[PDB]
Amino acid sequence: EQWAREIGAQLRRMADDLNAQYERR
Amino acid sequence: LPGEVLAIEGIFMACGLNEPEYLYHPLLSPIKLYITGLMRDKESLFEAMLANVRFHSTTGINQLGLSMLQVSGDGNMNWGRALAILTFGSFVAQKLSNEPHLRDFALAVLPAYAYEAIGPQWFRARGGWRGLKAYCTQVL
Ligand SMILES: [Br-]
Ligand SMILES: [Br-]
Ligand SMILES: [Br-]
Repeated sequence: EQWAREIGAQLRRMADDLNAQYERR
Repeated sequence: LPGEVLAIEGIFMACGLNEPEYLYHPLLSPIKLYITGLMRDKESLFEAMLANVRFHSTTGINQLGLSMLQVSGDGNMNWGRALAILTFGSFVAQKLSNEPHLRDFALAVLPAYAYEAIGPQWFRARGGWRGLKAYCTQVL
Protein backbone atom coordinates (compact mmCIF):
# COMPACT_ATOMS: atom_id res chain seq x y z
CA GLU A 1 0.00 0.00 0.00
CA GLN A 2 3.01 2.26 0.50
CA TRP A 3 3.72 4.68 -2.34
CA ALA A 4 6.31 7.13 -0.95
CA ARG A 5 9.36 5.59 -2.64
CA GLU A 6 7.82 5.53 -6.12
CA ILE A 7 7.06 9.25 -5.77
CA GLY A 8 10.61 9.79 -4.54
CA ALA A 9 12.00 8.11 -7.65
CA GLN A 10 9.74 10.18 -9.91
CA LEU A 11 10.91 13.37 -8.20
CA ARG A 12 14.49 12.20 -8.72
CA ARG A 13 13.81 11.67 -12.43
CA MET A 14 12.26 15.15 -12.62
CA ALA A 15 15.38 16.59 -10.97
CA ASP A 16 17.57 14.75 -13.49
CA ASP A 17 15.98 16.68 -16.36
CA LEU A 18 16.52 20.00 -14.60
CA ASN A 19 20.16 19.10 -13.98
CA ALA A 20 20.48 18.16 -17.66
CA GLN A 21 19.44 21.71 -18.53
CA TYR A 22 21.99 23.06 -16.04
CA GLU A 23 24.76 21.02 -17.68
CA ARG A 24 23.76 21.81 -21.28
CA ARG A 25 26.61 23.62 -23.02
CA LEU B 1 14.47 36.53 5.11
CA PRO B 2 11.94 34.98 7.50
CA GLY B 3 13.49 31.63 8.38
CA GLU B 4 13.78 28.58 6.17
CA VAL B 5 10.68 26.61 7.20
CA LEU B 6 8.59 29.80 7.21
CA ALA B 7 9.84 30.82 3.77
CA ILE B 8 8.95 27.39 2.36
CA GLU B 9 5.41 27.72 3.70
CA GLY B 10 5.19 31.07 1.93
CA ILE B 11 6.30 29.34 -1.26
CA PHE B 12 3.50 26.81 -0.79
CA MET B 13 1.07 29.67 -0.18
CA ALA B 14 2.09 31.68 -3.24
CA CYS B 15 2.63 28.78 -5.65
CA GLY B 16 0.28 26.08 -4.36
CA LEU B 17 -2.60 28.17 -3.03
CA ASN B 18 -2.10 30.89 -5.68
CA GLU B 19 -2.24 33.47 -2.88
CA PRO B 20 -0.31 36.47 -4.28
CA GLU B 21 2.29 37.69 -1.83
CA TYR B 22 1.68 41.36 -1.09
CA LEU B 23 5.35 42.42 -0.81
CA TYR B 24 8.05 41.59 -3.35
CA HIS B 25 11.21 39.91 -2.10
CA PRO B 26 14.43 40.07 -4.17
CA LEU B 27 15.15 36.34 -3.77
CA LEU B 28 11.89 34.62 -2.85
CA SER B 29 9.51 36.38 -5.26
CA PRO B 30 11.43 35.26 -8.39
CA ILE B 31 11.85 31.77 -6.92
CA LYS B 32 8.08 31.60 -6.44
CA LEU B 33 7.60 32.75 -10.03
CA TYR B 34 9.93 29.99 -11.24
CA ILE B 35 8.20 27.26 -9.21
CA THR B 36 4.82 28.30 -10.62
CA GLY B 37 6.18 27.90 -14.14
CA LEU B 38 7.54 24.47 -13.21
CA MET B 39 4.10 23.41 -11.95
CA ARG B 40 2.50 24.53 -15.23
CA ASP B 41 4.98 22.78 -17.53
CA LYS B 42 5.30 19.57 -15.49
CA GLU B 43 1.66 19.26 -14.41
CA SER B 44 1.26 16.00 -16.35
CA LEU B 45 4.13 14.38 -14.44
CA PHE B 46 2.82 15.52 -11.05
CA GLU B 47 -0.63 14.21 -11.96
CA ALA B 48 0.94 10.87 -12.92
CA MET B 49 2.61 10.67 -9.50
CA LEU B 50 -0.56 11.33 -7.49
CA ALA B 51 -2.85 9.52 -9.95
CA ASN B 52 -3.65 6.46 -7.82
CA VAL B 53 -2.30 7.90 -4.55
CA ARG B 54 -4.88 8.54 -1.82
CA PHE B 55 -3.33 11.55 -0.11
CA HIS B 56 -6.43 13.58 0.88
CA SER B 57 -6.07 12.80 4.58
CA THR B 58 -3.75 13.39 7.51
CA THR B 59 -2.37 9.89 6.94
CA GLY B 60 -1.82 10.78 3.29
CA ILE B 61 -0.07 14.03 4.16
CA ASN B 62 2.26 12.02 6.41
CA GLN B 63 3.14 9.81 3.44
CA LEU B 64 3.62 12.89 1.26
CA GLY B 65 6.18 14.04 3.82
CA LEU B 66 7.86 10.65 3.61
CA SER B 67 7.88 11.07 -0.18
CA MET B 68 10.00 14.21 0.19
CA LEU B 69 12.45 12.39 2.46
CA GLN B 70 12.71 9.60 -0.13
CA VAL B 71 14.18 12.03 -2.68
CA SER B 72 17.46 12.34 -0.74
CA GLY B 73 17.45 8.81 0.69
CA ASP B 74 20.79 8.29 -1.06
CA GLY B 75 22.34 11.19 0.87
CA ASN B 76 22.69 13.44 -2.19
CA MET B 77 21.18 16.84 -2.94
CA ASN B 78 21.24 19.39 -5.73
CA TRP B 79 19.12 22.40 -6.59
CA GLY B 80 17.29 20.22 -9.11
CA ARG B 81 16.07 17.90 -6.36
CA ALA B 82 15.39 20.95 -4.18
CA LEU B 83 13.15 22.45 -6.86
CA ALA B 84 11.35 19.14 -7.41
CA ILE B 85 10.65 18.94 -3.67
CA LEU B 86 9.48 22.55 -3.35
CA THR B 87 7.38 22.33 -6.52
CA PHE B 88 5.91 19.01 -5.39
CA GLY B 89 4.88 20.48 -2.05
CA SER B 90 3.27 23.44 -3.80
CA PHE B 91 1.39 21.09 -6.13
CA VAL B 92 0.21 19.10 -3.11
CA ALA B 93 -1.00 22.32 -1.48
CA GLN B 94 -2.98 23.19 -4.62
CA LYS B 95 -4.84 19.87 -4.57
CA LEU B 96 -5.74 20.29 -0.88
CA SER B 97 -6.84 23.95 -1.02
CA ASN B 98 -10.55 23.08 -1.20
CA GLU B 99 -10.21 21.05 2.04
CA PRO B 100 -9.40 23.61 4.76
CA HIS B 101 -8.38 21.22 7.55
CA LEU B 102 -6.14 19.05 5.36
CA ARG B 103 -4.59 22.10 3.69
CA ASP B 104 -3.68 23.50 7.11
CA PHE B 105 -2.09 20.27 8.34
CA ALA B 106 -0.06 20.20 5.11
CA LEU B 107 1.07 23.79 5.68
CA ALA B 108 1.93 22.78 9.25
CA VAL B 109 4.24 19.83 8.50
CA LEU B 110 5.30 19.77 4.84
CA PRO B 111 7.48 22.91 4.98
CA ALA B 112 9.56 21.14 7.63
CA TYR B 113 9.65 17.99 5.50
CA ALA B 114 10.86 19.86 2.41
CA TYR B 115 13.57 21.61 4.44
CA GLU B 116 14.76 18.35 6.00
CA ALA B 117 14.59 16.57 2.64
CA ILE B 118 16.85 19.17 1.03
CA GLY B 119 19.16 19.02 4.03
CA PRO B 120 19.51 22.09 6.25
CA GLN B 121 23.32 21.97 6.22
CA TRP B 122 23.50 21.41 2.46
CA PHE B 123 21.05 24.28 1.89
CA ARG B 124 23.14 26.69 3.97
CA ALA B 125 26.48 25.43 2.62
CA ARG B 126 25.40 26.11 -0.99
CA GLY B 127 24.14 29.70 -0.77
CA GLY B 128 20.61 29.15 0.52
CA TRP B 129 17.92 31.02 -1.38
CA ARG B 130 20.53 33.04 -3.29
CA GLY B 131 22.01 29.78 -4.54
CA LEU B 132 18.57 28.53 -5.54
CA LYS B 133 17.66 31.67 -7.48
CA ALA B 134 20.97 31.57 -9.36
CA TYR B 135 20.21 27.96 -10.28
CA CYS B 136 16.73 28.98 -11.46
CA THR B 137 17.92 31.83 -13.70
CA GLN B 138 20.43 29.42 -15.28
CA VAL B 139 18.05 26.49 -15.82
CA LEU B 140 14.58 27.99 -16.31
BR1 LIG C 1 -7.82 10.66 -1.48
BR1 LIG D 1 -11.14 19.31 5.10
BR1 LIG E 1 20.21 35.29 -9.48
